[PDB]
Amino acid sequence: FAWWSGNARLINLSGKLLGAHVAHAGLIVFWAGAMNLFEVSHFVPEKPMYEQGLILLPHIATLGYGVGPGGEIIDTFPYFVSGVLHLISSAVLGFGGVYHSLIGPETLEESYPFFGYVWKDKNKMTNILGYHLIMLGLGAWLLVWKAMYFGGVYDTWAPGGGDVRVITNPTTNAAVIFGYLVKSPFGGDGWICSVDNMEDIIGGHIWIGTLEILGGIWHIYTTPWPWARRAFVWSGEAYLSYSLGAIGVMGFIACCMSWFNNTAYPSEFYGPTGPEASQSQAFTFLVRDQRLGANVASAQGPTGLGKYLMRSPTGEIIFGGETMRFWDFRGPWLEPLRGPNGLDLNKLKNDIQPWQERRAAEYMTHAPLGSLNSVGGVATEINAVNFVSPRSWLACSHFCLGFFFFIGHLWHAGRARAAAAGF
Amino acid sequence: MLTLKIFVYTVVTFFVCLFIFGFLSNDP
Amino acid sequence: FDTYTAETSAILDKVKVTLALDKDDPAKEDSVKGLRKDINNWVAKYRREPKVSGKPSFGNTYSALNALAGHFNSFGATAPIPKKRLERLQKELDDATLLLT
Amino acid sequence: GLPWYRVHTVVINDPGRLISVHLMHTALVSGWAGSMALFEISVFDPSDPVLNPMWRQGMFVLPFMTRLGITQSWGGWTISGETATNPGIWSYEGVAAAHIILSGALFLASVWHWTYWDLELFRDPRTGKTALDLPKIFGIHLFLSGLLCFGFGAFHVTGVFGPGIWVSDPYGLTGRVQPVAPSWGADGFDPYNPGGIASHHIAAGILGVLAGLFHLCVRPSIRLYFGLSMGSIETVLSSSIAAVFWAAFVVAGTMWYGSAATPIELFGPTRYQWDQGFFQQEIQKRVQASLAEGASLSDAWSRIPEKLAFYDYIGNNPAKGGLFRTGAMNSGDGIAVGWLGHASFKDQEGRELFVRRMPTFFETFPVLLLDKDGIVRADVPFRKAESKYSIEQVGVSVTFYGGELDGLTFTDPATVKKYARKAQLGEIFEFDRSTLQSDGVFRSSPRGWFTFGHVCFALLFFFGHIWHGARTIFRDVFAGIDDDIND
Amino acid sequence: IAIGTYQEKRTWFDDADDWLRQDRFVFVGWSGLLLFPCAYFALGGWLTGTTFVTSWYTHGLATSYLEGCNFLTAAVSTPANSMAHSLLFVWGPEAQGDFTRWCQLGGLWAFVALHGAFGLIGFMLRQFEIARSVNLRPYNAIAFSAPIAVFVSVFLIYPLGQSGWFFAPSFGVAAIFRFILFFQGFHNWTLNPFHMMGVAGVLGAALLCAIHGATVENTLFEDEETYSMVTANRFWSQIFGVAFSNKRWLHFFMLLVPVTGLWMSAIGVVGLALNLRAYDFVSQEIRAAEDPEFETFYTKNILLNEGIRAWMAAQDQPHERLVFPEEVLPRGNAL
Amino acid sequence: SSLWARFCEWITSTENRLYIGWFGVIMIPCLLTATSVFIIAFIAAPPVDIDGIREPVSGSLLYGNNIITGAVIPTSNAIGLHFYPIWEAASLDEWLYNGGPYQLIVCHFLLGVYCYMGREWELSFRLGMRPWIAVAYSAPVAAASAVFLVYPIGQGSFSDGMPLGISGTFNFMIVFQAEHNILMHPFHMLGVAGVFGGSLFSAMHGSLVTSSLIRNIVAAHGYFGRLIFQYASFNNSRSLHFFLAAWPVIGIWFTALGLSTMAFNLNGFNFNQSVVDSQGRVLNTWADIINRANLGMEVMHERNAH
Amino acid sequence: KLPEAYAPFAPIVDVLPVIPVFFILLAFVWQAAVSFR
Amino acid sequence: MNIELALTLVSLVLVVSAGPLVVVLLSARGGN
Amino acid sequence: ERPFSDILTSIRYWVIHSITVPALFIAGWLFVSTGLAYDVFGTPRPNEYFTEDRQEAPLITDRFNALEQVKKLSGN
Amino acid sequence: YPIFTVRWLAIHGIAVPTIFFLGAITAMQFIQR
Amino acid sequence: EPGLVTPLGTLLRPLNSEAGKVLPGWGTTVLMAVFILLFAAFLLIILEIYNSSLILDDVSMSWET
Ligand SMILES: CC1=C(/C=C/C(C)=C/C=C/C(C)=C/C=C/C=C(C)/C=C/C=C(C)/C=C/C2=C(C)CCCC2(C)C)C(C)(C)CCC1
Ligand SMILES: CCCCCCCCO[C@@H]1O[C@H](CO)[C@@H](O)[C@H](O)[C@H]1O
Repeated sequence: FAWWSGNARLINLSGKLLGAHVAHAGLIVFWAGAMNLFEVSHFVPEKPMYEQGLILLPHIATLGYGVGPGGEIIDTFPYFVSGVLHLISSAVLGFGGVYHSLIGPETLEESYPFFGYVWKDKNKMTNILGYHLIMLGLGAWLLVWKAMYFGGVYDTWAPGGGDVRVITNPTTNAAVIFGYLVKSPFGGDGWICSVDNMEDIIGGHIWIGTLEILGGIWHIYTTPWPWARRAFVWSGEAYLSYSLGAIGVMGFIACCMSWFNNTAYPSEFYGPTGPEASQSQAFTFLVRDQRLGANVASAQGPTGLGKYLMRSPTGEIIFGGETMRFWDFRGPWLEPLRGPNGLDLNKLKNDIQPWQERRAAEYMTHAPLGSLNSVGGVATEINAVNFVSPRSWLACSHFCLGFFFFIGHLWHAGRARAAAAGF
Repeated sequence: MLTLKIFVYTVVTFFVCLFIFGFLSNDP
Repeated sequence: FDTYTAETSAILDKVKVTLALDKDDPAKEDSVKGLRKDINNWVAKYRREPKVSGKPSFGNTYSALNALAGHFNSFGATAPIPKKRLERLQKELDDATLLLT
Repeated sequence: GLPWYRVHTVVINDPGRLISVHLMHTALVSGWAGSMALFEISVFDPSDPVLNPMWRQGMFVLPFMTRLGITQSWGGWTISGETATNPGIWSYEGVAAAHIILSGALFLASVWHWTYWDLELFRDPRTGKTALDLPKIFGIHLFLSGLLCFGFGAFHVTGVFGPGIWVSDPYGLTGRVQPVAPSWGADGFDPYNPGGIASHHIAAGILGVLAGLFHLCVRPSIRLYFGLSMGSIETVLSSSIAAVFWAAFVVAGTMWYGSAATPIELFGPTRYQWDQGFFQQEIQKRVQASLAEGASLSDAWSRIPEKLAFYDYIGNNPAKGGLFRTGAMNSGDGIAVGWLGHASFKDQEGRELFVRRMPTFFETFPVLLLDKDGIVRADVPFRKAESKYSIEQVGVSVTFYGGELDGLTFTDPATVKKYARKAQLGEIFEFDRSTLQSDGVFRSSPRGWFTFGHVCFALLFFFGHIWHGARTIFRDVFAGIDDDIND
Repeated sequence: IAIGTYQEKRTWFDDADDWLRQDRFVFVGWSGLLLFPCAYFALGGWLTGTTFVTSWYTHGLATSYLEGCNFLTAAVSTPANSMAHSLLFVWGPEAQGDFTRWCQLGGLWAFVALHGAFGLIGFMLRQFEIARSVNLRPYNAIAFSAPIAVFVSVFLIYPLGQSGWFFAPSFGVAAIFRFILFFQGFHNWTLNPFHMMGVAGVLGAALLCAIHGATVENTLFEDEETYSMVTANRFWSQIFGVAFSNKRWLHFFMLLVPVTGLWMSAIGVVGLALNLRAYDFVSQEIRAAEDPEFETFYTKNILLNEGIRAWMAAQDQPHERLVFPEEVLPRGNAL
Repeated sequence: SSLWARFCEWITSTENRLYIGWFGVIMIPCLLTATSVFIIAFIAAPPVDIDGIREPVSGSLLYGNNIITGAVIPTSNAIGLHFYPIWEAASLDEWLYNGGPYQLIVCHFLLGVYCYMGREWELSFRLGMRPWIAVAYSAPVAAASAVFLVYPIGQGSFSDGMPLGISGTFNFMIVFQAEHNILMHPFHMLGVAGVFGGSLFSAMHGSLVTSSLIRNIVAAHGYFGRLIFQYASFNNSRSLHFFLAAWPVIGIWFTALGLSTMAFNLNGFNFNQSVVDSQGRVLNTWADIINRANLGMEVMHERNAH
Repeated sequence: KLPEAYAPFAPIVDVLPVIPVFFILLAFVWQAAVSFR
Repeated sequence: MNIELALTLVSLVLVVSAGPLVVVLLSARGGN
Repeated sequence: ERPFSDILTSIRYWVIHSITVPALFIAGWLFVSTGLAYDVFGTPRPNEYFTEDRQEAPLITDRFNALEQVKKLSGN
Repeated sequence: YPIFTVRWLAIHGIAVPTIFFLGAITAMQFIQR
Repeated sequence: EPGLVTPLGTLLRPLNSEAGKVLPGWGTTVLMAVFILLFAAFLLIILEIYNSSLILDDVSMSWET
């Protein structure tokens, strides 16, 4: 291998490979801590997070650290604590990577048979997979424990705007949890991105943690079956290709999850979603015209036209205008006004709360459908309104990363298959 | 539309199961 | 269905009781915290059930209780409810009580 | 044997068959000239030479025949609208028949020089092989070319023996075939000076005769003979291709920008005359001069000739056209049949209003009525738009001076809007669109079609120079014509 | 000295030829005298114009770094429409020998364009000279004919056909984007079959590039014919049905496709230079006008072009002195 | 042997005139269905109200349309991202009215092209060739996925996808420029550079090989070095061919990523009113002219009449 | 905003996020210094 | 603003005189 | 002809270049800073884009008499 | 080894204006605007 | 195999013959170069006149002539 493909020489150098992976993990943790500190430095805890381009602080706030009712910052210290802890753990991990890369043994096969592995060995590496699966399950159970105990998580669907609350009865029903997986990925049904309550999220993480722990123990204590050996290519680049494909799929799923979901990504921190801004604009226009004394039942007034209300293709009362494309949006400030047949005519009048109007106006001002690469504004924009939604940044970046890692699946899978075949 | 839906589901299921069996027919 | 009517009657009754106390009495405030906790529990339990969601009584109860929670969320608690908003809320409570039967 | 893009290479080594194929192409060209002249005469309409000019009917070779002097036809009519008397042998049909008879004779001569390729002339006595003395051939044919150039410039254009070239006034009102006295001064290089043509062709003929005599009496140097590969026909093919695309570029540029060799009465006006308001400025000067010596608006505008107003119209602009919009100019927007007259727009207050004329770049242009200061006093709002300065609200009234509509005033907003839309195109004219079923979209004058065709041809012949010269220089790594040298 | 069978004494020309065509790091050649000065001054003029020369007078724009422009917005803008097709010599009547006024008038654009066109001519002459020296067939110059044809048609023929140099492309990024949008709005350049053939040529050239560069690096032997031709033919016959039998034909096709596409594109640019629109389906427009319910993507494209023209001409062509009231500007609401 | 074994060996057979393969087993029905529906819809289909309002647009033949202007209209804005098969529509005419054929065609065609790339890899593996042809073909399929999908996902409706036509494609490009300013985005810039470089490299490689192919490669390399100062250039033809493939593929990958970014509203650069004088007055630039053109396109795009 | 006890370290935490690209640049510089390229 | 900044920049850009290192490979050819 | 390797290691190169390149960079800095760049190239300063009696962008309208027209438009 | 050669002329005519323009633009970056 | 002999062929034989001979050395190349430079200057002059770059008092360069 040449200089550029130099890392490819570390396929059989178990000690150096371990050191390099640990060093990259230390780099990841170092970025996490450093960017958390950077976002804490420029926070101004009197302004919404999505108006300052913060991504890590919404993640910490969703856990329920330093937040109150309506997504108000009680205190900023927990974010600084998290940044410091990730930073110091990153320093430790970097020292470990430096040691195991150079000072430590170059190959672990002979001195430490427990830590020695060969890519062709189908049992030791399955044990490694079991160990790290157990670690992932422990992390999921840690999240679940933080949910039910040791404080709560920020439920945005709580009445009055949403707040931090303790999940007491997570949805542990198998049918409800596993119906998301078979749910179609299209309009209305958003696969796993359509989860709308925190109970389902906590129950699903319970299920995935238990399954991961059980599968880790199983793969630890069971050799692969002969059909499994026959059906797969067993080489390091093949495992790399499998990981790349899976992680690219996860990247695409994360992109869609951040773009469309507002439950696991509260709108008070990440800003309104795509459909949310348009629905908020329609709601604000409707409430303004209703205050001015207009007939909101007949949209702008003609029954044959739809600007404030319209019949859905299936026969539901939905907002008029272009917002007909976003009639599947569900929001904490809009659900109380929605009856069985979509929006309720009676509930649309004399039932709109002031906080709902404030949230609708705020989300209308900051539309993710307006963004011009750190300059903001809707469509053709000149200046001002410097708002690019963090949802847009997350979606674009992780979509690009997922596509690149799918390309990695293609490249490494082809190379591994050719090498195994002998080409 | 019921008959059309059943026909389309049958065709798709047949093709998908044939494809799965093809990758399960002596192909590593 | 699924003993929803019992919890609905309980929450309606405690809402009426909480609204029935005098403003200066601290038991009013203690009942406000208790009612807020009950509201959060009830909405968390029953907003995720489509079978319950189909009932119009659930819609009326959700609208009234979310209006009350929004009132207590900002410029509320020790601030008296506006007359028109309170009347609409009580009308929703009465509709729910009638429609449960 | 040879591929489809190499078959005509079979005559590269046979001077007789080369002469035969060149004769065949020449016969085809002359036959096309005759056939096109006959067809255009058969489709031409000489009834109205003012509002239905020869460049509005799509005539292509009639402009050239009239340019060098052919103005009469055997049908009893002339290009000037008069009645022909004793048209003579040299009419449009006469020239067509002449080129056709020449085509037939050249076809027969091509057949003869083809069936008898093997001639003792083509073989040099030194080697007894088919060889052409390219420098001497070039000298002889260039001497002939220069003699013909001098004869044409001194006897035809000058009018000593020939009829003379077509000369017209600057605005294309009184144009006819007249002899021109050669102008040897600096104004002889004025491209709009007709005498420059005669002076140039005379001087170039004399210089060409001298150059032919020299290149015929003086052999080339060995260094130039090797450097230019003078022993191969492919070299002279490449150089001829270069010369012809240079000439095509020059002639297309002159046709597009206009010159004394492309009168506007024959090929139509240019787009730069409309861009700069040439005819508009002339008409305004004429009407101001008429108004200075008393008179009236109606009299002053009726004193303007119809042809001059016709030139001031965007329909005659060659730029306004389409690549696939085939046919004559009359085939789209109809045949002109009369001039309505100048339309003066005045608002309800009394201020005169002027319509912002449509530039050439805009297929559709907003209708804006400006004042003398350039402020937008009125406009036609976009389709079903809120009106704030619409002609209905402003109250614009249009009065017509001269032409068919003289002294008529219209205050109806529909008619005023229609006339404003027609006036943003320039002078308002009446067209009939039922005789030819005109589609109402603008076609291009023969000026534009000629410019497009010959510019594309020059661009392709640039690649011709490149390719055939690449074969010339790199004959060693290629295959083809042989070469010979001596002394 | 011994040219041909005979021989002549060496002269100054022979010494100059020996000095120019000798082997060194930078091959000068006879064509170098035309290439290096012209290309060097074209690049220098472009850099100087994008760095110091302004366009506040020619176009009423800031197009230089000291005016606050970055790499994307900086450009060497064309002169004003008033000068029409003036060549704008620094010693000419417009500049009167004043370098500052010459730069202000926009003559640097003409300087760059003309010296760069002569640089392109010298570059293809250099290609011919080097091919002759190495004794190779000069297909590279034939391929390079297409870029020169495009440059001549766009930067020279089009402004000459139009009112003046003002409508030629300005040497810049945002300027060339404006030029592209200008042809979109005023000429409907997408619907022209010649840019259609150019699009087909470029996309096919990219396709052939990728296909060839994958087939090679996918067919090299396990260890000029470093790749297996038989396996490539079998692969491209079992998939897609048709495969290129021989290497010579495939490489000739890769030569031919982009060059002919670009040549057709240049012909279309000439057609635009004479303002000759193409593919104007007037029947669609008549049907849409008489029937408001009828609508097609062609009519929507026509409306978009009208909007582009009306909303761009106010500032794109300052010489017309045209101001549009808000009521006359086309909008979708009014339609 | 058994019928199943015979069918399997026929499918995997490389001796057929056209290779089918297991990926092709899924590919062929999808591609044939998409082709049939596209032909039927293009030839004769009722007008589709793409905007969702009751103002249909006719893009099919037999309805006053030709090949150049003809297209398959994207589904109605009312449907949005909803899955709209035939059986979910009230009636066949109502299905055609809302633009269902576009969704059917795009879904079956995307499945077809994915299975086509899979089949390309499958044949490359069966023949023993290196499997970099599939990763090269991954770029056009990525662009197709970003154009026909992803972008409707980001915008929230399939009506924003590119129509299956010529004039429809031009309209889609113009509207995309109006809404996102794709020209100033660095990734359409990278795609333009990629395709221009692909054409340039294809032309030069063809010319060099055709000149060298007589009746030397080192002579061609020397000529290239003398022409432009790349005497070193690549180590051999291996690096040359790999770079030849990599340039356009990387360009198309980057332009697909860019279109995805604009799908999630991350638009390109905008320098409107980025230059001011001392007094604060705005000094125009070329980007301002581009902004004016975008304004015209956007105002004429907004059919806010119903 | 950082706590007042850690206020003076504002430039340090401003520079910290960019450090990983400095690591990759350092890796490139190390590769060039040993001069395999 | 300060000319001392210009001196710092000239000192920094002086070591960019390693341009021959860029082209030495291009001059590493034999060509004979 | 001389290889690029030895020039990189030579006292003469690293002295003449070390004394000339900073001088050139300072020359460019002073050319920009002293305002000479505005004067020689005619680029208006940020405080003189809109001179008195011209509150809009300039426009050359006469081809032949463009010298004094540009001089007048530039505020003399 | 001539002091002035074609390579020397080319490299100097490319670098000297490049250095001058780089210094210019570096000064340009710090204009108060 | 001698070709056909015709009276016109014999008449024109001296012209086609004499083929291939050259003057030794550069011959009259310098005179040709001088004439080429003069023609280039003339072309530049007429191009400038027709482009209005060269404005002569005697010439008008407009349609009004
Ligand atoms: C005009 C004119 C003149 C002059 C000319 C010239 C020749 C000039 C020069 C010019 C020049 C010659 C300049 C220079 C320039 C350069 C520059 C300005 C630089 C640039 C660079 C950069 C910008 C960087 C980039 C980079 C790299 C490469 C790496 C990575 C990163 C980056 C990308 C950043 C004369 C005398 C004729 C006279 C007349 C007028
Ligand atoms: C290829 C040649 C590129 C030359 C350098 C491009 C970068 C120019 O730099 C530009 O200088 C201006 C000075 O005010 C700044 O305003 C801009 O922000 C900056 O991008």
